[PDB]
Amino acid sequence: SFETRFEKMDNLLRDPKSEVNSDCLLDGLDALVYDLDFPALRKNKNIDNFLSRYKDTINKIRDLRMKAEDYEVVKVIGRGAFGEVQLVRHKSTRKVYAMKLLSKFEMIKRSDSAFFWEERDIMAFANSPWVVQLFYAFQDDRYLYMVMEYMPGGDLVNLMSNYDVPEKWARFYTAEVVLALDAIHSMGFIHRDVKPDNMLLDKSGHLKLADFGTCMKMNKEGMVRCDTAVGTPDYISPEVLKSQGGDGYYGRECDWWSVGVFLYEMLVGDTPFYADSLVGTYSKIMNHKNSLTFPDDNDISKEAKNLICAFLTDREVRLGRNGVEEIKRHLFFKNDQWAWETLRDTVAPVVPDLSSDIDTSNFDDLEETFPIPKAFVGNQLPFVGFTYYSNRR
Amino acid sequence: QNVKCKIVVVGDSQCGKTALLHVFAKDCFPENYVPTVFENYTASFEIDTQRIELSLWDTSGSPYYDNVRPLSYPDSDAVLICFDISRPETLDSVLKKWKGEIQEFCPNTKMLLVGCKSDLRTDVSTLVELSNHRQTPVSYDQGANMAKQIGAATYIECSALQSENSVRDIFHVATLACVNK
Ligand SMILES: Nc1nc2c(ncn2[C@@H]2O[C@H](COP(=O)(O)OP(=O)(O)OP(=O)(O)O)[C@@H](O)[C@H]2O)c(=O)[nH]1
Ligand SMILES: Nc1ncnc2c1ncn2[C@@H]1O[C@H](COP(=O)(O)OP(=O)(O)NP(=O)(O)O)[C@@H](O)[C@H]1O
Ligand SMILES: [Mg+2]
Ligand SMILES: [Mg+2]
Repeated sequence: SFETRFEKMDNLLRDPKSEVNSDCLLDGLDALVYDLDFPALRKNKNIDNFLSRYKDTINKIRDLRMKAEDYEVVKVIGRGAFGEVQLVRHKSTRKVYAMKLLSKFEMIKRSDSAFFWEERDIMAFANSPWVVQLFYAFQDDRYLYMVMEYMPGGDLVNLMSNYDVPEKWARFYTAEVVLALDAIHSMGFIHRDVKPDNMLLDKSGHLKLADFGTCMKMNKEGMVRCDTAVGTPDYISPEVLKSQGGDGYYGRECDWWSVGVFLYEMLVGDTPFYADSLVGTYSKIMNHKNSLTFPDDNDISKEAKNLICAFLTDREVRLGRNGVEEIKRHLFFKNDQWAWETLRDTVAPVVPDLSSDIDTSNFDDLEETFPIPKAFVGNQLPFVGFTYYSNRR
Repeated sequence: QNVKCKIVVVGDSQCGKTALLHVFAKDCFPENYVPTVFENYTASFEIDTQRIELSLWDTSGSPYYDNVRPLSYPDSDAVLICFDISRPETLDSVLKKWKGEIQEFCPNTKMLLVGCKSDLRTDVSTLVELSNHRQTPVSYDQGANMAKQIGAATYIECSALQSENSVRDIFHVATLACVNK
């Protein structure tokens, strides 16, 4: 009728999962008045005697919406693709989050103006203890921002280089991944970039994942169509690889393979398909039935070398092909130390040694721009709807 | 104009060079062996969304032609040195002759060891025959432990005959040797 109009409507400006919750319409305008504030463009009286209309409020506003310098920063604990990731303390709230920055200019040059929207959903909406909580997501003119709960444990690589991982342990860190993946599968998706660089540790010693650029909601029947290669090249699936230029079409067995390559980097110290060359590490993978090989070690328990070889294999054969369940059942997770629903409940294998609200001991240490629009570019564009706060009870 | 890389193939006679360039660039395995000489297959590949254009060069392995084969090296982007997995004779040859003749005409060009006819490694016939000479087919390790001793970028195998993909998986690996540069 009519009430259920101005009704079904209002609960669509609050709905965060919406394309238009207030915070998004904002994000809209803000990002437009950025793309018309040019002398070039105002030779036209539409732009000029409109941007005039909204000067004295478009200013009054960028002043409020969680602006970037609301945060002062501690250490920078990660550079990467597009810009860095810093450990920040909120100048007001005194709370410590871990801010991800995205270089806007360099993100439209590398022609990836949207690979993150799934990382927004996942991080902020899959309420999970396997997922790194996304607390606020705000933008300005030059960059993007994602304020994430901070993980003082470090990546898994900081670990494998500072300890010589035992099987007792590779049983743990592995099955805590297996869980955090069947998480992200039955949240609808598929990860694809599955490496120790992307596994962090909460102050409790247990594990969470971050970086979800690569992700992608599976179609109706469980697969995906994609003709581009993705993820670090040591851990890359053979299906995800030979897709690079070809009718690539894969399920979620491609996260599974990545896991075997990890159960290996842990128990042997180097990766299973290493090679000098970007192209040399790809040829080891291709010839996997022939190139995979363990050193002069038979201390590698029979049933561990035996799991690695069930993941590292053709996709139609690969363990997990017929259920995330036949994985939990491997003779390799036998132990008087637990069963599964209690895993992140138990006590870590290695527990982080921290001194203060922000000890980055487990971490190591570390202005281009735009062209003034002739006509109307539309740069600040598919960066809209990206804002999201918390408040929601 | 789309990116265009040039690719040359050398190797002992009958190792299966023309078996494979014909499978990849013409989608059918050759019915009758004929000692190729020069021949210019014209293929096309795809890395990540975009087209590379491929110009392939088949050659002779016969010493009779040691004098002419080197007219194809000039300005290559990537060369494929070959050996027949069912004859260790032809690998002690990717060392005697081919490392040297490639090192010297296309020196500033990625080279790349490829073992052909891999499907014969499990044929009771070409074993029963290789033992009647105190020989025994080339094992993957015998293969790479050669390639990394002659300076190849990677070693890779393929049954030019059995599964079509084993060959695509080759021109995939080597498109990348051209373009990655
Ligand atoms: N099983 C198997 N047989 C092959 C394969 N490749 C070639 N052959 C056989 O071996 C013969 C040699 O193949 P070719 O490639 O045409 O000969 P070539 O290597 O070009 O030798 P050249 O005279 O120097 O050009 C062919 O008649 C095929 O019957 C292969 O990959 N697997
Ligand atoms: N929520 C977090 N808490 C603590 N450290 C983090 C967090 N998120 C990212 N890091 C660190 O930043 C590194 C890489 O993070 P990421 O944002 O994924 O960079 P990247 O651009 O994805 N690198 P690439 O694989 O080439 O795309 C990790 O190895 C961590 O050390
Ligand atoms: Mg990373
Ligand atoms: Mg021939």
